[PDB]
Amino acid sequence: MIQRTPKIQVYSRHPAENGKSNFLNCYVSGFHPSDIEVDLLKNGERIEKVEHSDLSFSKDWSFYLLYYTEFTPTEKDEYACRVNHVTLSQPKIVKWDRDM
Amino acid sequence: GSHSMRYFFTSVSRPGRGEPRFIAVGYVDDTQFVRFDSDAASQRMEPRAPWIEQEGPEYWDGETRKVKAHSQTHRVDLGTLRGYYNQSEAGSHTVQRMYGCDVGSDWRFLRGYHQYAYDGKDYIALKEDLRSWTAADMAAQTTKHKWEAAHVAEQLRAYLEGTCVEWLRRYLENGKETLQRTDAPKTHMTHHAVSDHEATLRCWALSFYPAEITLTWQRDGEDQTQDTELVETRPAGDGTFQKWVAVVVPSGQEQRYTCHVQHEGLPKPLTLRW
Amino acid sequence: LLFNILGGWV
Repeated sequence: MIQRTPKIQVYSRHPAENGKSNFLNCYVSGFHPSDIEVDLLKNGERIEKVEHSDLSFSKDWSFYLLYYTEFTPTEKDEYACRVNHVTLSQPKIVKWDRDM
Repeated sequence: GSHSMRYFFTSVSRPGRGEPRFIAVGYVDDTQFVRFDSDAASQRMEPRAPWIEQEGPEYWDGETRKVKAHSQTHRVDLGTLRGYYNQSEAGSHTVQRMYGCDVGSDWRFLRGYHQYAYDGKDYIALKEDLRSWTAADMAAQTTKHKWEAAHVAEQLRAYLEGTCVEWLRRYLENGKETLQRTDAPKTHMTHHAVSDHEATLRCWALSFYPAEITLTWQRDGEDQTQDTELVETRPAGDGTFQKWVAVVVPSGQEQRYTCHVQHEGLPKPLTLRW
Repeated sequence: LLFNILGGWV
């Protein structure tokens, strides 16, 4: 069984400005098999309302999904994406570094 | 620019509870326009773009009909393939199928493709000229004979060279506001020094469509693509795309490193500096 | 438009 580790990107739909509604994306790709758990985190807690794209896949057969949710970026609030998958022995959390 | 139509199919066996999970999605270029999910309640092909929602019931009956049959086929392949490799029925296994067509700027047929994968690796593919199959291993080789005997390649070729191309043009026309747009990247730069003797320059491309792009750093105008750090083009989640490239640069020398941007939506390629 | 797949089992 060839299995592939997901690469994870957390970013916001537009350039973020404290105070105004927006959308936060967790884009996971390059993974195999397809079962994957994605939680978007607000201050270490898990947001209840989160939709995803329709499972699809790249030229190399590895899958990719987009998990997104509107949020309002204050200046203090911490945002991250947590992903577990069969190739990850330990959940991976990637932090939303706005000023990347 | 050039265009394409692609169908992507995935079927995942569930060892213990019957029916496989099956997800089918159709794309024109980077824009998803139809979907089927065997877990959803409608059990029909559903629209995902406005310019497909005008197609009548004949379309939706046909598209549900043919997407059901794709489902049933993969569901029987799952069992077959398990036999071919002699796997137990306790594991979960995946078949994926991808096919479609490409046209040029004059919407003229450029090429067809149709490939099939088992557990995330090539199983069997239609060759470039669309008359012959390439088989990954012994199992595929037996599938090659089946499909040669059923003239599957002949059916696909007629599909890919006519039907596929013809409906792509219809889609391209019906949805021309959106499918035929170019949005230029709104670009920009951000600077950052880790300590205070080397610096990281990130060059951003945002809100662009279509998704193809070139984002590169050059040294002294000479192409330096090894000390660079790029990400894959991601979806902004609204139908446009994002990408950035970054370089490490010894503080005080940035002026001979510039950003190079090409994209369909720009009248001329952009350059950047800090 | 999907391919009209008929008896295309592996």
